[PDB]
Amino acid sequence: SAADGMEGAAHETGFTTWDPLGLADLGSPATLAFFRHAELKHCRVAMAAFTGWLVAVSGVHFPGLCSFSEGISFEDISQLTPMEQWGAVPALGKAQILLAIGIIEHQSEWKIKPHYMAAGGKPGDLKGLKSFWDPIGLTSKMDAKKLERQRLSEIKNGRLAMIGIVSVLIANNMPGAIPLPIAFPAGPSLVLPF
Amino acid sequence: ALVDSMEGVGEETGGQIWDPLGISEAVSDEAVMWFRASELKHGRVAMLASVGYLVGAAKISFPGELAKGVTFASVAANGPYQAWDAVPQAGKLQILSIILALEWATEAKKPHYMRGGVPGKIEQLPFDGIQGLWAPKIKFWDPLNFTGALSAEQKARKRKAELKNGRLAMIGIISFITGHNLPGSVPALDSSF
Amino acid sequence: VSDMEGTGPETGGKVFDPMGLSKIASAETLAWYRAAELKHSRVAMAAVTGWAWVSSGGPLFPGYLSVEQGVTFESLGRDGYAAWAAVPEAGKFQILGVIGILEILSESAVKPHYMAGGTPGKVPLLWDPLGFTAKLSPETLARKRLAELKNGRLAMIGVMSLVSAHFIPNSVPLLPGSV
Amino acid sequence: AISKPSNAMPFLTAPPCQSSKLPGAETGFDPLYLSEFIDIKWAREAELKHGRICMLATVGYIMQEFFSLPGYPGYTPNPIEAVSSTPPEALAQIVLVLSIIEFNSNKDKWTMDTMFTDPAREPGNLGFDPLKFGENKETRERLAMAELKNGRLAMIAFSGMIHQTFVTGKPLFASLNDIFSSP
Amino acid sequence: MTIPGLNAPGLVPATKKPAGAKPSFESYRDTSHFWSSQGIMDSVPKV
Ligand SMILES: CC(=O)O[C@H]1CC(C)(C)C(=C=C/C(C)=C/C=C/C(C)=C/C=C/C=C(C)/C=C/C=C(\C)C(=O)C[C@@]23O[C@]2(C)C[C@@H](O)CC3(C)C)[C@](C)(O)C1
Ligand code: KC2
Ligand code: KC2
Ligand code: KC2
Ligand SMILES: CC1=C(C#C/C(C)=C/C=C/C(C)=C/C=C/C=C(C)/C=C/C=C(C)/C=C/[C@@]23O[C@]2(C)C[C@@H](O)CC3(C)C)C(C)(C)C[C@H](O)C1
Repeated sequence: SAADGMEGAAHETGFTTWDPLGLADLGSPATLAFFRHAELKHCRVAMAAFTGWLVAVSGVHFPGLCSFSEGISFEDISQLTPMEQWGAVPALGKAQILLAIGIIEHQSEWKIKPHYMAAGGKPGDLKGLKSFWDPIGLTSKMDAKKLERQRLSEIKNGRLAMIGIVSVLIANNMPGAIPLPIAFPAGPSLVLPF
Repeated sequence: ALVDSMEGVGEETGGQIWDPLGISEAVSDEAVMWFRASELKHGRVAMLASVGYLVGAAKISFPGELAKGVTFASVAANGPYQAWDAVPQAGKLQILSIILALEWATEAKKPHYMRGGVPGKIEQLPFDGIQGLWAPKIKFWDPLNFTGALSAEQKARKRKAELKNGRLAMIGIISFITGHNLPGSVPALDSSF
Repeated sequence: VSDMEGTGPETGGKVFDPMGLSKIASAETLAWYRAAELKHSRVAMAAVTGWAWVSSGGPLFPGYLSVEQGVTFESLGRDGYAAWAAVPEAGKFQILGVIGILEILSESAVKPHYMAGGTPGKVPLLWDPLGFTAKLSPETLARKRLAELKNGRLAMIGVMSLVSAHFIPNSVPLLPGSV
Repeated sequence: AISKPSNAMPFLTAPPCQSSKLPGAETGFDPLYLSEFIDIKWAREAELKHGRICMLATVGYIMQEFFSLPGYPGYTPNPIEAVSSTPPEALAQIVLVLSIIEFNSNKDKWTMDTMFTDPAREPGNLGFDPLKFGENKETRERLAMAELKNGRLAMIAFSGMIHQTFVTGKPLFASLNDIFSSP
Repeated sequence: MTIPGLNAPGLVPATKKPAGAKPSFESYRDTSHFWSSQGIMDSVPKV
């Protein structure tokens, strides 16, 4: 397939590209680069989502008040289930969180001029947005071999994390989906913005 | 004639074609290919049904449950005839859907049997070659490749045996059902089946 | 069949197939037979060792199988079929689901499949995580494969002996009447 | 003894659409021969538009029975009743957005004579391909034929869901269960 | 509903009367759609 030189072939699928439906053969190398970039974004967002979900369930929260006008505090938001926390956030707070995320997305599309869809894209590469990825230079000590290993670890952890966040968010609403009997927190599996 | 070049001729009717009514003589060759394909499909379905009906008549069933409320023994209790009615609806739908998949995939092969391909030779991998569809490559017939050990003459003799057994089962399963419907029509069947 | 492993000195240094089942087997059929034999050996060895350890008054796991449902490993029963029945249905479901995911991964992730020109009954996914037989010689590895097959067949015999002793009241001579 | 019969129907003559370079042109299904009267490029544009709309609509219809926007006013699993139940402003905004899209995409090309004046204009090729599947020319024929067939099946399917809900008064899969229920 | 074959029999035997005398001509002419007044009034479309 076109997804042969692309990194991502794992230890659990032999060492061959796992494309049973042949979507990588569909479309252009630009389309496959879009698929890779979407995969890595879903990976990363899923890792962040599962960490935030664990934070919400544990109840660890920032000390202070989210908004002094409405009087809502991190503690009052923590009282709700993890998905209800988003509904509990102030509307302007959600608006500016989405504004920050949108600005990051726009800069990722814009300032990374060799585009992921375009030739020489490096679809996973968002470094170039200076001091965005790895502000502490932790990856600087590593070399190409360890960097490739850590990229593969990123891909594996992120695929597992998106499966996990879907599982935990669908477990309570869809009983009997995940066999482990434990009081998964209530609330909707999907929420709208604002 | 295509009817003169098959394996179904058997000494039970002499060394000659069994076409009493000239059905094969009154049709073109394409219909003869269709006839052989349908004959073998009927025979194979019939022997599956015959052994299954004997198993049901013996009240033999798996240890477990066919659903969450019914037991295999419970649904087999009345007998082979009412067993299909007593099967749950979703299971019947699933059997029919998988049979639909089989008889669509086997039909969708371009050599075919009506249009220049071996009649009765179901493509061993029906779901392979289908774009955007994936199957585990469990080849439909001979999943563990018994016939590979045989020579060409051996498997020709066994194809003749297939035709004979399929015809016999064609008779047998209908004998079972007719004996159930009309009591005493087939005296070999007890009241159990 | 004459070139495969499993034969030992205990049958004339020769194959044991009285009923001709290998004569109707091609290379792929023989590979399937070997894969099934090895997987049965593995499953039976684990099963018989677990059954012996549990029903022989061996150590049991420390605490609660289900902290919420209230089932201690001691209270499970220390009897094979009874303990399996007393295990929660969710526990059985997730054991079987994990084994099913492992089986699907095994079928889809061991390239040259064992039925398409691959070694029968090898799982690179699950074998020697640490280092154990990644450096052994190709004759001692064959010897230990033969040992695997032998005592695995013995384990098949033993586990079905336990099953027969459980169902048939006293069918095995030197096994208790409450298996 | 028809010299040039329709491929779909050997007992009818070849329509103009059969002798054409459109995707799916090798079927010749036109018993009423509306390809002779209607411009084939316009007709294919409309075909693809209706297919796209209805293959959005079928998924919307089946998934509106099960899923809801959280706390959306006037939800009803029966979409026919749910249209009236929902706010009129929602549908007004949707129609306005689709009007904007159609106007901007077919600027100065709203009519048979006006559209397809430029030779490069292809039926259904409104330039919508963000992921650039069409750059790979090997799969373009597959994707075009697939779009056409799935759009056709979706037009038919949406008609089916709409009229089944009209018949039964219940949503799609509720009526399906009632059909596949106990005697 | 009764899916024929899935949750019900397939072809079902029909109900029949074991022979009988000839019905009089006026018995079925007075109910026929073309040679009866009520038959003609009932032989119309519906919607
Ligand atoms: C079987 C059953 O029934 O249930 C099972 C299965 C089921 C249902 C799926 C379940 C689930 C959910 C699961 C499994 C969820 C998994 C979630 C997952 C796997 C989440 C990863 C997050 C990773 C993050 C945030 C990493 C950031 C890491 C960052 C930002 C780094 O800096 C990395 C770093 O390397 C650099 C780049 C440079 C180095 O110099 C320094 C380090 C090393 C720090 C259950 C219920 O739990 C259990
Ligand atoms: C993407 C992350 C993010 C960034 C980068 C960012 C930056 C800045 C800057 C500097 C540029 C200023 C000067 C500023 C000021 C205020 N932020 Mg703000 N903020 C972010 C996130 C949130 C969230 C989640 C909330 C929030 C809020 C408030 C309130 C309270 C108002 C009130 O009393 O209602 C005030 C005064 C809360 C809110 O909007 O409440 C309605 C609330 O919940 N912010 N914020
Ligand atoms: C050869 C035909 C065939 C195939 C290929 C096939 C495949 C699969 C697959 C994988 C692709 C899954 C995942 C699956 C799952 C379930 N099947 Mg199923 N199945 C087939 C046949 C039957 C029959 C006859 C019955 C049945 C059933 C169930 C139930 C039980 C639910 C319950 O406990 O009620 C569940 C969950 C029973 C049923 O419908 O019960 C209402 C029932 O009688 N199946 N089945
Ligand atoms: C090899 C198979 C296997 C694996 C790989 C595996 C993995 C994981 C993971 C990580 C991936 C987590 C996070 C997890 C969690 C829980 N497991 Mg589980 N588990 C396996 C087997 C069993 C069995 C046999 C039982 C069981 C149970 C529970 C309970 C219930 C606690 C309670 O209710 O007190 C919880 C929370 C018990 C149960 O559900 O009892 C009703 C039970 O008997 N597990 N399990
Ligand atoms: C050919 C082709 C394709 C195709 C196709 C397919 C599958 C097409 C399918 C078309 C299909 C499936 C068309 C159904 C019509 C049904 C109608 C009109 C029903 C009317 C029903 C009526 C009027 C019912 C009326 C009543 O109920 C009323 C109101 C009350 C009752 O008292 C009386 C009755 C019961 C009478 C591809 C593969 C998709 C792409 C390819 O490229 C080209």
